[PDB]
Amino acid sequence: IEADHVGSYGITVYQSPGDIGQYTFEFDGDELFYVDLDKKETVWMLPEFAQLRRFEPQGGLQNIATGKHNLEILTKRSNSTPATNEAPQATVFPKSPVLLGQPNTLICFVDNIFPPVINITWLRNSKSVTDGVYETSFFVNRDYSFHKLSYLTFIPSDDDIYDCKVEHWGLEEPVLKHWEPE
Amino acid sequence: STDYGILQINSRW
Amino acid sequence: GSFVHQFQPFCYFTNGTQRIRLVIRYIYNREEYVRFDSDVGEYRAVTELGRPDAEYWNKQYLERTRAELDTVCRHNYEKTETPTSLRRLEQPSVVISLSRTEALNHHNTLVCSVTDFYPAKIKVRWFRNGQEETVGVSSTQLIRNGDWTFQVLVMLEMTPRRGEVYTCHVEHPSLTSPITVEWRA
Ligand SMILES: *[C@@H]1O[C@H](CO)[C@@H](O)[C@H](O)[C@H]1NC(C)=O
Ligand SMILES: *[C@@H]1O[C@H](CO)[C@@H](O)[C@H](O)[C@H]1NC(C)=O
Ligand SMILES: *[C@@H]1O[C@H](CO)[C@@H](O)[C@H](O)[C@H]1NC(C)=O
Repeated sequence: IEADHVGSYGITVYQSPGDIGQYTFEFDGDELFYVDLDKKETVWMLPEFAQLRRFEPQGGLQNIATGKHNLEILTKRSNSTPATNEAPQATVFPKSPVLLGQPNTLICFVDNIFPPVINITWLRNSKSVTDGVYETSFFVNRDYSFHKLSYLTFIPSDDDIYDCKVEHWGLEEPVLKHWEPE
Repeated sequence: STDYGILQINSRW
Repeated sequence: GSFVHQFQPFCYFTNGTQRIRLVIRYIYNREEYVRFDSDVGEYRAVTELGRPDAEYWNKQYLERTRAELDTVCRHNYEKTETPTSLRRLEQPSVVISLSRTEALNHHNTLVCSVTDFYPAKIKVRWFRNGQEETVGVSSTQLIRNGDWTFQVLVMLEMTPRRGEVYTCHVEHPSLTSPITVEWRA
């Protein structure tokens, strides 16, 4: 299916057990927003967009409630066939060209995620990082698995080396994707 | 302006 | 272990709102069971799991769904994507760097890093002394950073000789005039 643009207004994913749900809007492959089911708010990736357009979160909640409902019905229909765990594959790359001393952002792109539950964290010199980390929601893939990206702000230097740690049910042990400047 | 989401339909029990 | 249900709507636009197609997928774990495709005109069962749904929905929700092509797809595009997504313009940063440490007359590769741009449409060309390079140019795929900007790396296989001028030439909608960056040996 070719086209100039593609808007996915209301991707709704629900998972059990755990009552895990996600509601997002994507435009041309990018995340417009996700609705925080707990806080009940529309969280826009580009905050400025929330000034020119708006979405009532209730629509998000409602669609999720229905997702939940159709999950029971479909689980029963398949005679409780569980989701197969896939092995997520991560790739680390810098946002901007690497320059000693110039602020940058390391991006961890994790693909083939399924089910949509995962932990993506950063290690700097083999130690966990907390600050300067941000993450996207799960993006849909043509094969119905998901992809997600994690972000780490950093300054390229001689002593610092990094790792993107991916922990998932389809992985026997957390995987580390190593990255160091040149 | 306001965004509208595509509606998901509830299956029958 | 667990069970997943996915509901994925898609509004495919061509020539703006001249042609809008609406595809709605209902999926259990990773199996799409029932799908509405406006090109088809009604819901359809992709697998056995969808029959209990297709049948009923075509009676009670057919017209309501079809109307979303206007109430949702077209409405969003004209009233919300228009002043935001479609108006977003981010200029590309362009910088050249050499792969291997310099040494005249020895083969090397120039790397043109074109980054932080939006939308995706872009043209990146390599010139050596005013002539456009073609065969020795290689490129990565368009990289989606996931933060509403893209990046792409275009390489040129070359041999730095004195007096030569290598130019990375970038054309993009956010630019009135091309951005060019030179590298001299
Ligand atoms: C589910 O179980 C029923 C009852 O035994 C069986 O007749 C049916 O064929 C099964 N269907 C699926 C999709 O597993
Ligand atoms: C993710 O992190 C939490 C907290 O450390 C842990 O309990 C959970 O098992 C981890 N793994 C997954 C796949 O969520
Ligand atoms: C889209 O634009 C024109 C004018 O609206 C339309 O008639 C034609 O089918 C399309 N042309 C191109 C070049 O896409």
